[PDB]
Amino acid sequence: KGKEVLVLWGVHHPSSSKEQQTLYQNENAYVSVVSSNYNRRFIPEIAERPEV
Amino acid sequence: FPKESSWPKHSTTKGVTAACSHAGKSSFYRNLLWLTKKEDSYPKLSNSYVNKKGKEVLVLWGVHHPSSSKEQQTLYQNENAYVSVVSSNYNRRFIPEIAERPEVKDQAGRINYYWTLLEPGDTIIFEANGNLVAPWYAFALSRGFGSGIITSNASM
Amino acid sequence: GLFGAIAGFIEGGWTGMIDGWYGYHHQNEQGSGYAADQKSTQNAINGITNKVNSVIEKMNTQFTAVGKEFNNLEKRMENLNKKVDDGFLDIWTYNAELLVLLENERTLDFHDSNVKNLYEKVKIQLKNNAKEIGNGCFEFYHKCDNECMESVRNGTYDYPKYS
Amino acid sequence: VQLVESGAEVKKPGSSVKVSCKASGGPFRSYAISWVRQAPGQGPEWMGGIIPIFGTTKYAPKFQGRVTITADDFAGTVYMELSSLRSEDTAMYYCAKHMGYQVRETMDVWGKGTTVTVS
Ligand SMILES: *[C@@H]1O[C@H](CO)[C@@H](O[C@@H]2O[C@H](CO)[C@@H](O[C@@H]3O[C@H](CO)[C@@H](O)[C@H](O)[C@@H]3O)[C@H](O)[C@H]2NC(C)=O)[C@H](O)[C@H]1NC(C)=O
Ligand SMILES: *[C@@H]1O[C@H](CO)[C@@H](O[C@@H]2O[C@H](CO)[C@@H](O)[C@H](O)[C@H]2NC(C)=O)[C@H](O)[C@H]1NC(C)=O
Repeated sequence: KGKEVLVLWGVHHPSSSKEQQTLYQNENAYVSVVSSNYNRRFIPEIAERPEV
Repeated sequence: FPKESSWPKHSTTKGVTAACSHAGKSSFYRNLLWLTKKEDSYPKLSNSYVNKKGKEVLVLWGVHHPSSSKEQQTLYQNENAYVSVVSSNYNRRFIPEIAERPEVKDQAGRINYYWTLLEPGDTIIFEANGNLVAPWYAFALSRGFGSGIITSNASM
Repeated sequence: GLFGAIAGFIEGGWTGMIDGWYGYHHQNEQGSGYAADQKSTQNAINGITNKVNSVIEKMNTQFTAVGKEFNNLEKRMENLNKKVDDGFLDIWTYNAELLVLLENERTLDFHDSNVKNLYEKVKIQLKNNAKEIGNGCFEFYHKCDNECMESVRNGTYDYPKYS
Repeated sequence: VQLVESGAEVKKPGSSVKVSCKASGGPFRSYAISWVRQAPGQGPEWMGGIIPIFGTTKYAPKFQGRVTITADDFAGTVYMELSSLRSEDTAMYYCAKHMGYQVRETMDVWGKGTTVTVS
């Protein structure tokens, strides 16, 4: 586009292993977001938090 | 968390060290509690607290990183352990790092200290498979402007 | 001074005049004596207290201000904090010193102006029935008793009666 | 302006007392300040006064060796100290403005009063 581009995304942390199975079918999952000056790997944290 | 009724399945008085010496024998902090396995068993931990005091509450805890896998085995009986501390605006998972470090005060392991603030009506939850130093006393705070912290050698 | 009266053509002060800043000294057959001028002293006191009160009012009270703490990986913010503190201290020190230095000179010129005005007020009254001697002093041609003196020190000296 | 004295005091003979007076407005004033005494059932009595800038103080010949009047300037307060209290220093004490910078006979603003009892 010849200009600066703003991009946004999100990562979901479920509450149990059953929820993870019914949502994504994989137990050990990861996300990799890679740019020319950005780099990160994300791994879910599966725990139970107070409800909001 | 009362000491006499909150931890029936763990050892509440064996958590003393020689890096914290009082009157010549091994000791430990007073507002915290270093839990330890009881007869080769460290069952999963789950505790919660709701703020009903009507004020802000300051909570503090710690996480222990031993020096070897033998130390971890004799302390917590589990090799792969984790801690989860979960609030309504706080969230973190901790995993121990088992490595050997230059000795400071006779210790090759480490302990990391964390704190958080709870709002009125809010809940906080602790869960652990090991390596957790649980809180014992908490503080309900009252704010006010016109105070400070000064460093001074003058007499009182 | 800018007006040439104090340490000028009147070269010294009076330690015998205790109740005012400016005044008269008279001499006739009854006797001698000093006497302060109340209107000039009152106006000067009003002005001086106004100036002091304004100087006090333009500076406000300072409330609680204590320092902060940083670790070994926060040197830039610590340096910025030091910069801000030092800059504000320097600015306020400069302001205070300059204000005092500049107000003192105006205060010293005020009294010189007041003395000169009093001298001119008396001189225009006497005009012709008195000789100017030079040291802020007037010598009468006729006989001036206590009523004459008290009328001179009031502004109601009657020129035609004494020719 | 408004003149406000301190509270009421009760003492026993042989001691001293210190009363105060606070005026509204700027800390520095261009008028003299006097202290007046009035026993129950008699007319007032002038005790002494103080001058704004020259700092001179004047006292009545009766109250010569006992009274001491001082000022603070930056606070706006005037203090009067009376020593060797008898059983006759039991009256009402007033703080009085003067108009000009000299202690003349014309006091145009008075305070409210303060009772000092001796027993
Ligand atoms: C509370 O503060 C005191 C005072 O700082 C601590 O006591 C001091 O701790 C240091 C660190 O271990 C001691 O230094 C070491 O002493 C040994 C014994 O002689 C020596 O061999 C080492 O080379 C090193 O110098 C120090 O002696 C000790 N006492 C004093 C008076 O400084 C104390 O540990 C702190 N904590 C508690 C829980 O008391
Ligand atoms: C001193 O000067 C004042 C100012 O003029 C004189 O005041 C006048 O006094 C007469 C009575 O003597 C009154 O009728 C006038 O109304 C006053 N004038 C003002 C402006 O108030 C005063 O009399 C003079 N003193 C003497 C002794 O002559």
